[PDB]
Amino acid sequence: MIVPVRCFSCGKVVGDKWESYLNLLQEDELDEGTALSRLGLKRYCCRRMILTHVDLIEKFLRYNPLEKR
Amino acid sequence: RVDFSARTVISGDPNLELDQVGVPKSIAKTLTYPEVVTPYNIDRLTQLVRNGPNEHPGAKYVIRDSGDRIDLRYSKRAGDIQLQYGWKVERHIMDNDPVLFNRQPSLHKMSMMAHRVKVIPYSTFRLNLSVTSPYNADFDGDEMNLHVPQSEETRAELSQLCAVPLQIVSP
Amino acid sequence: MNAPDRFELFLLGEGESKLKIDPDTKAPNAVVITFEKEDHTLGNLIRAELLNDRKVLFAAYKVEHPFFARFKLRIQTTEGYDPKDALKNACNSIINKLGALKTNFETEWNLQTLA
Amino acid sequence: NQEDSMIMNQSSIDRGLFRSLFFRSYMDQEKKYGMSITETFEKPQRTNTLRMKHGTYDKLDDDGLIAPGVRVSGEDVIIGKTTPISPDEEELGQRTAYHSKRDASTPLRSTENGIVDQVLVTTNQDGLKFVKVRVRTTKIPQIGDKF
Amino acid sequence: EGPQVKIREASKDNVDFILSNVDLAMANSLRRVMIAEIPTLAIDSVEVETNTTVLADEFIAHRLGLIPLQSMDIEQLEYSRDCFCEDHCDKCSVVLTLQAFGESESTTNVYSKDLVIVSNLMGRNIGHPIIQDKEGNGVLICKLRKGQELKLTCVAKKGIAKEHAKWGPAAAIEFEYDPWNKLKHTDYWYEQDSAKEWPQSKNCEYEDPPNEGDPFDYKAQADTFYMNVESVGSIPVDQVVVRGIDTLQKKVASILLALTQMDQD
Amino acid sequence: LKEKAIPKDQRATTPYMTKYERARILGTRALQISMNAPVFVDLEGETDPLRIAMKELAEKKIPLVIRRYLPDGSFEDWSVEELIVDL
Amino acid sequence: TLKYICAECSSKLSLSRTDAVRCKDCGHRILLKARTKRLVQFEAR
RNA sequence: CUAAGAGUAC
Ligand SMILES: [Mg+2]
Ligand SMILES: [Zn+2]
Ligand SMILES: [Zn+2]
Ligand SMILES: [Zn+2]
Repeated sequence: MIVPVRCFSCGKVVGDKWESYLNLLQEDELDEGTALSRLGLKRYCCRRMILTHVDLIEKFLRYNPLEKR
Repeated sequence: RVDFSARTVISGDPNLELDQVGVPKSIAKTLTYPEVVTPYNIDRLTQLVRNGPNEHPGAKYVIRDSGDRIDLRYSKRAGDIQLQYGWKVERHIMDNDPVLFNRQPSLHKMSMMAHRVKVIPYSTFRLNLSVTSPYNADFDGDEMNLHVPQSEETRAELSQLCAVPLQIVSP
Repeated sequence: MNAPDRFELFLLGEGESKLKIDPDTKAPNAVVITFEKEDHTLGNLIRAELLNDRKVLFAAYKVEHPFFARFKLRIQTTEGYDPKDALKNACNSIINKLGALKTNFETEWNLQTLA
Repeated sequence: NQEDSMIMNQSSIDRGLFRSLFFRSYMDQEKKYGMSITETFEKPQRTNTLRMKHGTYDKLDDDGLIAPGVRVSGEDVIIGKTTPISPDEEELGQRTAYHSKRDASTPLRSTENGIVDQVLVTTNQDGLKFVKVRVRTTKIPQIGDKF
Repeated sequence: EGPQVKIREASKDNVDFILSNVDLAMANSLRRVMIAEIPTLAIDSVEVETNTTVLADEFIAHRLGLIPLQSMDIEQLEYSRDCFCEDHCDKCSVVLTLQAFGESESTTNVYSKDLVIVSNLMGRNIGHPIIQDKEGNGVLICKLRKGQELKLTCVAKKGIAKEHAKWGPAAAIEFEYDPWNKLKHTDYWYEQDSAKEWPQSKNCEYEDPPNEGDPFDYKAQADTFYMNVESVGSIPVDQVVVRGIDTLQKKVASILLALTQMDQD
Repeated sequence: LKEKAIPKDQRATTPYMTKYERARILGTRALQISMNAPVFVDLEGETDPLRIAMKELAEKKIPLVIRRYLPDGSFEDWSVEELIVDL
Repeated sequence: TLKYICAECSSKLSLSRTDAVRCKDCGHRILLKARTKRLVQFEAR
């Protein structure tokens, strides 16, 4: 849905490394492994947290709000 | 269809004895056994009545000799109840209660053996690994049923004829 | 539904104490101490420090069920040596060792320049 | 973990592994039993209502519904509906001529609970009001769940 | 005299050291205590005034409870269970408040830098969410379309990782001993040659390799452990180790205290 | 009933108590104890009716008799006193 | 009176029992009841 | 109430 705050296995905070990851993939044209290593994710438990995330929140945000102020 | 029965998922427990069965706490609170008030057990039955039905161990009903049934819910308003010899306290099943234990595709006698209650704090029946072979039961989602005897004769014959150790060698 | 509260893993319940000692009738000069709201963390440490003792003939611990936070420690010492005294000495040695370790780590950390 | 059991990490569950949302919807309509025997969504009153359920009616507001955000437990009434009946019947000891309405409420499931997520009011094909109440709860993995 | 320590790497969030002249039980107990026995501050109760986002209320509450908060002076705070207030007060909690609105035509990201501490801290050093990245924005809490609003108030208490993993300060702790397998505590699985098929650990450089002809040393015990503690951010990484040692010492001292107080009765 | 009752001097059944006979005797005696029947043995602090009946059976103080029915309708009366509880 | 929101206008409409269930801006017949005012308590666990 | 469908463990 949205990026998890912490790695399930060890508990490292990965919730603040999502936008940087997308920026590295887009602006710097890095591949996924180098981008994950650049953010400091060295254990594969954290690498699977960031690498396999599906950011469904954008699809939800495409619909108009039910209660608009 | 019968009363005083439960059904739920089963999980294995290496820390239970062969003839023990782990019973979820809520199931133990729902199912009850009627114990006749006797001079030998007046104190503990009184204590269970004082504890009430919302906490385990406790009693859910008091069956008077006149047939009137005092529901322990809404009875704390009336105050403490004095028990008389010959009354019945319908109380939560505690440890070491003989209970019949079954897995429904019951093809032979050893699929309906009798266990001893051990109250546990989760939502699954817990049984020894070795006893799963006569039941033909795995832990991939199997459900099993529990029947509580309601008298001293049925309790006695359930412990003395259908007990798990007595069924180790099959005919 | 039936899941117990997590604070029961470490908070002492009402009406129960941290330790309870029962004499052991199997062997002479042996006791069984039940520790409540404890786990392998303390049990393994206490067991190892007791086995370091020279007048302890037997020392073992076990957690009977993972559901409940408690464990049992059986201690048997030589004649004329109270098992409670052996437990006291084991705890004192553990505390001294931990204090020395903390001092050593603080001194080593204070020497860092890239921290 | 013998016999197809599994050991799941408790700390990983605490951090959000395999957590789920569950939504359940209850639908109810007011129906024209006759020309002017229309059912009405409302909060039933014990003074003039029959067959009121043992669950609490406190959580219902004026229009016989529950505003989203209110916690509801088992057997609590979430839709309050009443139907007109023939008056002037005396029985049961506490039934007088005032009991001119029969309770047709919809309680929550006896085993489930959660927060009321969204209630929706609209009109059916015939033009009669009907409602849908959606309740949200959180399923956290525990001993007995299948994976 | 006693356990000796020599640290290889010191960083802001990692410390890599050697723990020699100590029993295996002591090292493992220290590791366990560091994992799940050090008190920490984390959000525990959430009051949702307004939520028109696309996420559920308890979804956002779960995310908020996982936000690391500063816990340097958490020893001054008291547990809510042993405080005399009704629900929460200044002596046992920290009150933050999140208030975000989607006034921009594009998506607005609600980060953890937007959390505001409302209750007075009485000069302590607790409460502030930990910020690590270079942009300055903390954990991405939520996202807002135009016209959506999120207003809520959080109460944070102190707790340990046993009650919930959100209070854990320690992340992953590397623990190794005897890199050369001289104690024969493992039997290496292999197909052709176990030495070629099992990669050497990085710690093998710190011990003398076996001579390959000497007899097995049956009197040798296990010591000289290699450990690496990482910090989530709530407390500095050295404080994790120091407070773990302190907590283990406190537990042993409490055992002594109970023994002595029931000895005198 | 005079014709049915096999005389005691020529009973032809086993002198050993069967498992079902023992189970029913224990159940019956425990049920009677639970309903305030007099106890024929001295209690050592036991309160469970089943174990009280077990103690009564161990030293043969249960005043009941089994009426074993033969398939033709005849019966033999075996007192619990004279039945050998080998099992 | 009690408030509702149109499904496709997000317009607040207070309605009584005798009022016809419709939106006064577009005529839409689907209305969502407004959020409750009483406080809601969540355990962050 | 009846009917129908999807199932779970054998
Ligand atoms: Mg199966
Ligand atoms: Zn990780
Ligand atoms: Zn306080
Ligand atoms: Zn509209």
